[PDB]
Amino acid sequence: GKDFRTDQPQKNIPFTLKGCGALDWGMQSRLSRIFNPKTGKTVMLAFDHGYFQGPTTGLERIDINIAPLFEHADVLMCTRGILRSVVPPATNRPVVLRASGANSILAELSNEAVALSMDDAVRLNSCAVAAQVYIGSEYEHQSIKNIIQLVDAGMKVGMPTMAVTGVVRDQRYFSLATRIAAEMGAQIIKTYYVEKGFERIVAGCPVPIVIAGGKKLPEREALEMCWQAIDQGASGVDMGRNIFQSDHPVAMMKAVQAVVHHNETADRAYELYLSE
Amino acid sequence: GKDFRTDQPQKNIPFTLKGCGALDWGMQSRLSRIFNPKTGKTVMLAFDHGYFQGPTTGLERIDINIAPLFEHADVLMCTRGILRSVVPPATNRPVVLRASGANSILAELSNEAVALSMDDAVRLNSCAVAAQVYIGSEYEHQSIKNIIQLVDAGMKVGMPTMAVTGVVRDQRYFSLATRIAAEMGAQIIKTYYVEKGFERIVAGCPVPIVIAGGKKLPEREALEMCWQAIDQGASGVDMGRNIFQSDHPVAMMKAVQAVVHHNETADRAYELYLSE
Amino acid sequence: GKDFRTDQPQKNIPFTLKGCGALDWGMQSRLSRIFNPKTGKTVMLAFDHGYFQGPTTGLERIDINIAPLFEHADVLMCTRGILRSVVPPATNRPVVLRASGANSILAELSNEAVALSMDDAVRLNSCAVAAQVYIGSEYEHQSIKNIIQLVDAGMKVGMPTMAVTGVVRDQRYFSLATRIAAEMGAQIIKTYYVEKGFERIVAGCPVPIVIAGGKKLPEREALEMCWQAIDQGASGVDMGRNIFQSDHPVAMMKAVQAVVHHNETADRAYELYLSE
Amino acid sequence: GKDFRTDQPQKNIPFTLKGCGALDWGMQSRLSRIFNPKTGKTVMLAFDHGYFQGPTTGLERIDINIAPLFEHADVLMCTRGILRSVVPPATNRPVVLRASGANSILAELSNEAVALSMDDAVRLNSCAVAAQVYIGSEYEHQSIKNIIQLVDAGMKVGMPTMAVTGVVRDQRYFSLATRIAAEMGAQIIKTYYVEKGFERIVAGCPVPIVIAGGKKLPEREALEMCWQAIDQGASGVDMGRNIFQSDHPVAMMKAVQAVVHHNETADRAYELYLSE
Ligand SMILES: O=C[C@H](O)[C@H](O)[C@H](O)COP(=O)(O)O
Ligand SMILES: O=C[C@H](O)[C@H](O)[C@H](O)COP(=O)(O)O
Ligand SMILES: O=C[C@H](O)[C@H](O)[C@H](O)COP(=O)(O)O
Ligand SMILES: O=C[C@H](O)[C@H](O)[C@H](O)COP(=O)(O)O
Repeated sequence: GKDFRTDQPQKNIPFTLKGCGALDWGMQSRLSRIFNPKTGKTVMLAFDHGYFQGPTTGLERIDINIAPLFEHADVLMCTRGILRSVVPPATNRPVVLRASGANSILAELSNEAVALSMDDAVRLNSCAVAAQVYIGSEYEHQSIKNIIQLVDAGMKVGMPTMAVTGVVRDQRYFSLATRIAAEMGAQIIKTYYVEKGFERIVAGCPVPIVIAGGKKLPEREALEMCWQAIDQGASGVDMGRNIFQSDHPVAMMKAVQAVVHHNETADRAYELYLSE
Repeated sequence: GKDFRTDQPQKNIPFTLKGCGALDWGMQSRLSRIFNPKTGKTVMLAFDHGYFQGPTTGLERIDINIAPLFEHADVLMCTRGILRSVVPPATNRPVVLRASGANSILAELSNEAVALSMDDAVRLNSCAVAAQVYIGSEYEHQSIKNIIQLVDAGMKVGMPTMAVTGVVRDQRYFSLATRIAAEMGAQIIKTYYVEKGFERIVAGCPVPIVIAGGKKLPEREALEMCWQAIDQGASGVDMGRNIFQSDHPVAMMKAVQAVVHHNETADRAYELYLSE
Repeated sequence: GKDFRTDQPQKNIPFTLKGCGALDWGMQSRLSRIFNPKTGKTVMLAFDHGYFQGPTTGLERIDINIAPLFEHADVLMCTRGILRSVVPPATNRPVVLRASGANSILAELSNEAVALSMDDAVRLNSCAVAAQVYIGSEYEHQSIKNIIQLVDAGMKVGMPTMAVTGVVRDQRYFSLATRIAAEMGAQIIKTYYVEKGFERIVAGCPVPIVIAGGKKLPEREALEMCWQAIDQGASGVDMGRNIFQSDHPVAMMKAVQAVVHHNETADRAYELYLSE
Repeated sequence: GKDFRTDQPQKNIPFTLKGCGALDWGMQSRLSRIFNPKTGKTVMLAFDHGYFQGPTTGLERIDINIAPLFEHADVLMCTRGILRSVVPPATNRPVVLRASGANSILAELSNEAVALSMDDAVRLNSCAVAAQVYIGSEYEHQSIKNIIQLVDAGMKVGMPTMAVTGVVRDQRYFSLATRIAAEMGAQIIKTYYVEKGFERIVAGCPVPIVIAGGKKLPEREALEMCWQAIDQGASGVDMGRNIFQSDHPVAMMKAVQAVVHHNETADRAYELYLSE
C-alpha cells in the first residue's frame, strides 16, 4: 500500500534570485530571508550609522524610537553592539550585520577594518554581513581586502556578503564600484540611486542591488526615488533617515512597502502614506 | 536639535520562552524562529523518518506529497540529505536538522551516532539540531554522548540542541529521560504524550517540551491528544504521520494550528478540519 | 614628592589552602571563591542529582524549591543544563559544574563519560568542574581517564578539577580512591564521611576534602556528621538531601554554616536550627 | 510522594542590567560580579596607571599602600603583571584586567596595542578585559581595532569587554566615543563625568557606563562628582587617584559606597567620610 508515483518524475525547482542560482542551500536560504521569494525584493531598515558617527539624529534612542518600527521591516541592518544590547531577539526579523568600522567622522572616512569575525556573525545568526568598499579613496585597497576577507570566511559557512559602495556621484563611478565588488565575490551590493543611467548600474551588476536612502527628503520625493529605483531594476531599498527621521515613520514604511513589493505608483503610495 | 529622552530610562525587554532566558542573542534568535514569541508555541512538521526506515508510507515522495505542506508549518524537521535534494530553499521556513543516524530497522535501534557536523548545520542555516536519546536501551551511553557532543559544538556557535526521547511508556520513564537530557544541556526536548502524568513531565523539565505525534490516529483523536498536551503545558507539537498520512493534510494542519496557537477546543478544531 | 618606602622590603603573602600553594594566580583565585580564605572551608549546595536520576525527590522544581536557598550557600553545584535554564545568573554565587554523565539509574552506574567540554566550563565562568571516579567498579578505568582528561584541559585554562569518589564503604577503600584521584591531579576531592578512620582519609590526601551528605538523616544527626567531618579535618561539606529534603532548609543551612565556618558545637548548631 | 507543583508554571527571571539582557549565562554571570544585581551599580578601585606611566604617585608600593583597600572595593582593576606579583589571590575580589599597552608617557599616547591574550585573561579568571579607545587621536584606527579584537575573542569565551574613552572634553565628543565603542560591541563603557550633558552621554549609550575619577580633588568635591554621575544615570564609578591619593582612603571608599549603592546625598556622604 505504498505510492511512489513512478509516472511523475522528480523535478528541480529553480531558484530565481538574480545571480544566486549556483549557491549552496544554506546560503540560498539566508538570501531568501532577505529577498522575499515571491517578489524577489526587500525592504531593509538600516540603523548602523552609529558605528562611525555616534548618536546621530533619530538614532539617539534605538530602544524607544526605532524599536516600534522593527515589525514593519523585512530585514534589520545594524551593528552587533546595538543588536545585543537593544534589539530584542524576540523581534524575529532577519538581520544584516555591519562588519566594518574603526573609522570615525573625526578622521579619514575610508580607513575601515573588518569589525567582526565570521565566528560571531554565525553566533548571532546573521543572514549576511556588510562592509564598505571605497573605490577612489585613500584606503581603497584595504576596503577591497575587507570584502575579500569576508567572502573568504563567508563561503566556509554559508554566509552571504553585502558590499556597500561608500563615496563625483555618477553612473560610470557606481558602475565601476558595484562591478568590482561583485567580481570579488559579494552576493549583495548596496549603492545609491542616480538621476540618470541607474538602469546601466543594475544591468552591469550580476547580483542583487539594493539602494540606500541618502539624506532626508520630503516623503513624496523619497517615494519617487524608491519607485524609480525599483522600476529600473533594483532588488530593494534600504532606508534609514528617510524613515526614522520622518514624522510618521510607520506610515512611511507601509508606503515604501507598497512601492517595493506591490507595484504601487509613487502617487498612490503617497496617498497610502497620508492615510496615516 | 537632538532628543535623548533623558526623562525615560532604557529598560531591558524580558525573553520569556521557558528556560531560555539566559542564552546569547543568536541562540535566543534561533529559538524565536521555532517558538512564536507571542504564543510561546510551535507547530512542527517532521519528515526525517527516512533516516533509519527508508521510504516509509506517506514519505515515498517528499517532493510531491509533502512539499505543498511546507508553507502551513511553523518549522520543518528533516535530514540534510532531504533538505538539499528536495526542500526548495525558497520555502523560507525554519529547519531543525536530524543529526543522528547510522542505525536502521534491520538492527538494534539505539545504535546511533552523530550524523552531521556542526560545521554543516551552520552551513545549512539550521535553527537547531536533533538527536535521539535512548535511556534504558543497549546503546544508552552512546546516545547521551551524542547529545553531549552536539551541545558542546552548539554552544560554540549559538546552535540549540533538541534531544528526542526514543524508546514501558509511562510518566516516570519519560520524566527520567527528559530530565537527564535537559540536565546534559539540550535546549529543547521532544517526547511523547502520556495518558496520565504528562503534567509532571512538563513541570520537571526546565526547558520547552514538544510532543511527537506517534502512530496514525483518527483525526479527531489526534486533535484531542494535541489539545491535552498543550493544555498540560507542552510548548508545541511535532506531527508527522498524523498529518502526512491523513486524507486532508492541509486541513489537519490548520486544525492543529488552532489548537496550538489559538486556544481552540478539540471540537471546534475538528469542525474547522471538516470545513476542508 | 614620591614615597617608595625603601626601608620596608616587599614580602610575598602565603597561600594556605591545603596543597594548593603552587598553583597559578587564576586557579588559586577560583579556589578562593570556593573555600573562604579566612576559614579555609566551604558550604556547598549540590543539586546535580538529576544528571543520571531524573526528577529526584526535592529536586522536581529547582526553580521554586531550591532557588530560595542559593543565597545561603557558599557555592552551588549543578549541571550546565540546570544552570542555564533555572539558576538566575544574578545569583552571584560561585558554581562547580558537574562534568560527567551518560549513565543512568536504568544501567551500570559507573558507565560515565565527560559531559561538558572545558570550552563551555570557561564560557559559563565555573570555579571548578567535577567528575566521578569509580574505583572498584566495572568502568573504573574510563572513570579515571575522565579525571585525567579534565585535569589536562583544566591546567591550560586555570580551572580546578574536583574528583568525586562514587561507590564496602570503609576507610581503606576511601583512602585508595581519594589518593589515586589526587595523585592523578584533581585539586579537590569529594568523598563520604566514615564512622572510623576518617582522620586517615584526610591525612593521606594532599588536597582539600569535602564530604557528601548521603541519604536523609534527622537534622541533629546530620549536624553531628558535619561536626565530626570538620573536626577531623574536612575542608567543607556538600549537602544536598540533608538540606533540600528538610522541612526547614534555610534554617538547616544556617546551622550547617555555624558548624563549618564558626566552630559551633553540634548541639548549639541544633538549637540555632530550632530557632527557625 | 513527589511534588511537581503542576499548578504553578515555571517563569523566567529577567536580567535587568542595562543592555545586557541577551547575553549567555557566563557573560551575565561575570557582569553580575561587577555590577551588584540589587543596585545595578559598582564601585571599582583602579590601579593600572603603571602600564604606561611607571611608578606614579600613590602607586609606588601597591603591596603596602593599596593592598589594605582591596576588601573595600567591589572590583579591582589592574594589569596582569601587578595582579600576579602583588595582588594576593586570597583577596577574593572580581578583577577587570587592563588589556592594552605598549605606549608610554615618553611617546604618542594613543599608540596602544592589545597587551594580553584572551587565553591568559581566562587563565587569570577575569571578569572583564579593558582597553583604551582614542577617538580623534593619531592612532584612533588601531585603538578601535583593539576593541574589535577583544570583543571577537571575548565572545568565544563569555568574557565581557570594557572600552575606556581615552583623550576638547565635552558632551558631543564623549557621545561620539562611547557610542562607537558600544556599537563595536563593548559591554561596558568607562568615560569621564562632564559638567553639562552627561545625561545625554548615558542615554545615548545602550550599555552600562562607569566614570573615571580624574585628577585629585578635595574629598567633598569628588563625592559631589560621584553623586552627580550616579544621579544622572552612571552605573558606577571607578576611582583611583581620588581614593589612593587621599589621606583617609578607607574612609573615602565607604563614603563613595554610600553615594553609589545607598542613595546617600553628597553631604551625608562627606559626614560619613569625616567620621573616619
Ligand atoms: O555607511 C552606510 C550608512 O551609514 C547606512 O548604513 C546606510 O547604508 C545608508 O544610509 P541611509 O539609510 O540613511 O540612507
Ligand atoms: O525518530 C523520531 C521520528 O522518526 C520522527 O522524526 C518524529 O520525531 C516522531 O514521529 P511522528 O511525527 O510520526 O509522530
Ligand atoms: O553523584 C553525586 C551526587 O548525586 C551529589 O551530587 C552529591 O555529590 C552527593 O549527594 P548528597 O548531597 O545528597 O549527599
Ligand atoms: O588610562 C586609564 C587610567 O590610567 C585609569 O586606569 C582609570 O581608568 C582612570 O584614572 P583615575 O582612576 O585616577 O581617575
